Amino acid sequence: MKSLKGSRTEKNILTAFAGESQARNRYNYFGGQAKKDGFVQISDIFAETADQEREHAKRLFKFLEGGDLEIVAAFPAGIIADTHANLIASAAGEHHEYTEMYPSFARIAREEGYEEIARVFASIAVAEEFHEKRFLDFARNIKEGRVFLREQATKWRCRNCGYVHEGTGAPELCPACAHPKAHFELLGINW
Amino acid sequence: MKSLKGSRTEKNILTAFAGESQARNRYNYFGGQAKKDGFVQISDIFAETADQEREHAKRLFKFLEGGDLEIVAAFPAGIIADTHANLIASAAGEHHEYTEMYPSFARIAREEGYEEIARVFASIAVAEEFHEKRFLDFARNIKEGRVFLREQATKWRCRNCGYVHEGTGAPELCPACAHPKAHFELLGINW
Ligand SMILES: [Fe+3]
Ligand SMILES: [Fe+3]
Ligand SMILES: [Fe+3]
Ligand SMILES: [Fe+3]
Ligand SMILES: [Zn+2]
Ligand SMILES: [Zn+2]
Repeated sequence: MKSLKGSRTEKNILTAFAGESQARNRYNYFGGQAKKDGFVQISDIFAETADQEREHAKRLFKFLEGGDLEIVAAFPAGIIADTHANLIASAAGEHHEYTEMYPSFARIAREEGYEEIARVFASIAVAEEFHEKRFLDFARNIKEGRVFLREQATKWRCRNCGYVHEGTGAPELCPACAHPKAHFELLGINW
Repeated sequence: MKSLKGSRTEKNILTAFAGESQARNRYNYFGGQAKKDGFVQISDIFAETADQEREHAKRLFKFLEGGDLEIVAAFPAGIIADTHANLIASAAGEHHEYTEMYPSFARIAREEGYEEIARVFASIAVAEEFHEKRFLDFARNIKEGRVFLREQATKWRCRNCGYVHEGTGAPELCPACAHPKAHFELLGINW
């Protein structure tokens, strides 16, 4: 470290901040479309990813010490589509970020004496890979019609009321809260 | 209207989207700092303004029909300070936006045959003026020490539990929910 002011890293941070800020918005918009599309678990993961982008941007933004600063950079100009498409566009952009943008940025940060920032750019990359992974599995189940249907009987959980259900597919309506299949997910345990 | 692709308006929308996306983040960060600073009513108004920026950005973003698109533009590189400073930086940026950026953008939109977009840029400007107004009155009370103290006895409301209190100043603790003065605001009626 030292001072960012005038460095290339300084513009890289702002550019990342600008792209991650926009990603938060798009993921929130993508989450609202997934809810409309009937994918509540996917809606909440967009919303979760949005929130996690907010936190990536926050860490970066706190690096800056400065005033206004001009950046040249390209950004998706649109667009909000169907959920599958939203998930793939999201995946693609996460992809460029972790395979391209952040590795470079990291490099230069490193290569300007900003190794902490360097670490942070690499660390966010990790998150972005998982984000990608996640978006892709979900796109694939949507593609393979396996969101609400699996080939062996398994357990599904109602996200709305916690009702658990044994079967190959989620129910068309929660016996407990009477919410529709959209609220069902594969029951998972991570503790 | 017609098609945005290649227009100057197209880059203006993305640039606005990019600046408004960043504003959402900064206002959310500014809201978290106001909560820490002991200004809960001001925290929630940052959060409210953040949310309203999300909605300005959403309307704009929905205009785009496109792919990647390069923009040159300047953005605050930082910073998160004390609440007063956050409120003034916010005011300044809202100021530039409604007096400068959006009037121009509107003009060109107009002047490219995009009059609906034109209307939207002018309409957002209105919101941004109120946003400014709001931030400025709050900065002024913080400046004049009148956040939690007024010169005549008046009524204060606990934002946490609704408890209402008659006095020149808010109480140091809510008699009802036992939360601190930070949660108090001037009682208001807008219905
Ligand atoms: Fe990500
Ligand atoms: Fe249920
Ligand atoms: Fe505003
Ligand atoms: Fe109270
Ligand atoms: Zn991110
Ligand atoms: Zn706005």
